[PDB]
Amino acid sequence: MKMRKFTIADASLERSPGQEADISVGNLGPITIGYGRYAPGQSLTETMAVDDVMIVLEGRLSVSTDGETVTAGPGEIVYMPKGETVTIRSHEEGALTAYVTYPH
Amino acid sequence: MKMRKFTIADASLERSPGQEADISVGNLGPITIGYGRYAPGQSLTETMAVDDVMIVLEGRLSVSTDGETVTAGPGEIVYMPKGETVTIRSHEEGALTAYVTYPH
Repeated sequence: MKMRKFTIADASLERSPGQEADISVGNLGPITIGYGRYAPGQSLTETMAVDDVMIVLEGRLSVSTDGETVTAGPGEIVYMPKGETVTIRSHEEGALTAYVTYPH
Repeated sequence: MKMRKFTIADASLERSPGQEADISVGNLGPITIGYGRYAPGQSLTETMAVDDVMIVLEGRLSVSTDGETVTAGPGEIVYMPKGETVTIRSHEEGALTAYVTYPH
């Protein structure tokens, strides 16, 4: 309804130490905006609950599904569709991301 | 349906010299992914045809609607809803963006 600005500070990531955070900052549905943070050398595998358009801001991720792996560095986007099982691996400098999720 | 990666190179921006490009790189609807490029010191005003979630990658934009202005630098997101009239102003180093649009 109204213009809105978001920044990574809205994710208060210092409150959630650990190997990985993905925290929503807005619901625009719901179409949700968030930011993520991956510690160096972290791998996890998840079946996507929702369609996710992720952009790497800093560092680097590899994303794998089926028989196919891509790597995403700063400015690069990976679309991860609902129901696909993906492995996300952060590299030696970790990663920061932004993302948008949406429903069917 | 399948995982996909996009990068700013997919927008072939060298083909579109000028003061501003916003070029789609994928349709995921349609939910569309794109990248933008603004020359230094460029202002334009548009009524949004679609809801647009924009992230600044490099440089800086100011975005104004109604009585309110925000500025977005690298990593910062501006949501611009359908039907709102927005003025986008790029600063002295121009700007690069990524964005996602979607319909009602």
